[PDB]
Amino acid sequence: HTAPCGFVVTDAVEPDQPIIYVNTVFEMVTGYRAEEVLGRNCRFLQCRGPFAKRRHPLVDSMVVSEIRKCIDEGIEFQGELLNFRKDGSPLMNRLRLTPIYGDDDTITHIIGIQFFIETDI
Amino acid sequence: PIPYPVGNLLHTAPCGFVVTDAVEPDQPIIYVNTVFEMVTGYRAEEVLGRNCRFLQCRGPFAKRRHPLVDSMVVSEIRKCIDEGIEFQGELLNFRKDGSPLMNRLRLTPIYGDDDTITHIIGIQFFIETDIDLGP
Ligand SMILES: Cc1cc2nc3c(=O)[nH]c(=O)nc-3n(C[C@H](O)[C@H](O)[C@H](O)COP(=O)(O)O)c2cc1C
Ligand SMILES: Cc1cc2nc3c(=O)[nH]c(=O)nc-3n(C[C@H](O)[C@H](O)[C@H](O)COP(=O)(O)O)c2cc1C
Repeated sequence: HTAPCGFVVTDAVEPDQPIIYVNTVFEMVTGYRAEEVLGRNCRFLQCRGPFAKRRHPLVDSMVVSEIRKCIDEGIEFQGELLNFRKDGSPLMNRLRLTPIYGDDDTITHIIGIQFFIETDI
Repeated sequence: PIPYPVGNLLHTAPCGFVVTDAVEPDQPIIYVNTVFEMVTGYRAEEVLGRNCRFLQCRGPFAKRRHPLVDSMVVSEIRKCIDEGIEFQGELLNFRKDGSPLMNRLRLTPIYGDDDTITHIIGIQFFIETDIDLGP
């Protein structure tokens, strides 16, 4: 009786798309809790757990770039990206980004939909 | 150690979420979140397996879309879905109790393997409206 995917909402107004909301699937799958992720950028998912301070090299920088262009140009994104759980275990993340236009025909929010796939060592 | 519960900030969820199955006929709902349940007044078990268009009816005992919801917007939505593209717009909906809801709806398709659409995601921002069908 559960969502098939993670949901993430960021604030497109504040600098660098802070997370204002994640759903329970996001929390259960990634091992992070809403409280520790709120206010941060989603790119911590590309670092191998919370004590890796650099993007992991197997994270496809071409896709990360496309994601950046898409957010900046206020358009849709779909792609796939290595991410990692809080415990460092890898995760394939089939990600969809979609902007929300507000009253001013301005982007207020971005929705991320995460269809997580499974593992390897 | 003692576990840490999931979902401590549901009450901070800014929008409804709906997921439909794009493969079954007529986009049946396979999931709705708790903001949807709370705002629309319809609870998950009653809406699963149906098409979202029931929200255009004034409550649960009206079979057809209310004449006040924009037939032009409804049409653009249909087009967008069937054309496998995204949609954003504003639609009159109704809570279970019959009261007007203004639904700022964004629809995005989820392509699977096969570069074929497996799901559509609906994000509902319920905004303010002056629409008021009197007492
Ligand atoms: C709503 C939203 C959800 C996102 N979800 C993810 C995610 O689940 N995994 C991920 O690796 N990046 C995700 N991102 C992307 C990063 O936050 C960031 O935009 C990306 O790493 C490119 O930016 P950068 O080059 O500054 O790192 C998301 C972005 C937004 C706006
Ligand atoms: C994922 C998804 C979510 C939807 N959410 C809503 C909604 O919240 N309110 C609404 O009035 N229609 C919603 N719809 C639209 C209707 O289900 C339907 O597509 C629309 O009325 C146009 O088609 P029709 O003229 O055949 O009814 C949603 C559609 C999809 C695919």
